[PDB]
Order: sequence, then C-alpha cells, then structure tokens
Amino acid sequence: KSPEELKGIFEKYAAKEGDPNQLSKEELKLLLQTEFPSLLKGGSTLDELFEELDKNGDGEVSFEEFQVLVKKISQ
Repeated sequence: KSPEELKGIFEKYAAKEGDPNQLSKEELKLLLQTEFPSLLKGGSTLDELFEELDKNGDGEVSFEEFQVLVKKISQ
C-alpha cells in the first residue's frame, strides 16, 4: 500500500504504550500475523527476522524500519 496506508496500519499496531510508533517483537508479530498472514516472510519463527530488522529501533521496529520491511516483502 502507499506510505500513508503503511503508516496508518503500522500505527494501528504500534499505538500501545512505552512507544506509540515502534512495533515491539510482540506488536510486529501481531501486525504480521493479523494484517499480513499471506506474507509471513519469516521462518520457523521470526526471531531471526526481528534481529535482522532491529539494527535501529532499540528492540522494536520504527515506522521507517517497518516500511523498509514492507519494501523487502514487496521485492
């Protein structure tokens, strides 16, 4: 979807507590599973995926990092 939509969707799951605009491993999992079951681009887990992504979002995934994930998925 467009950045606007990806942002909206991201925020839907990121807007909990602690940080309202970063998906934790939990919220990343929840987002992926709920919104993108068709695109579970992980493995026999998503730990590795998480570690691969989080070279930035301090144990979570910022919007940029997520949009980059979507970019990767799309590619």
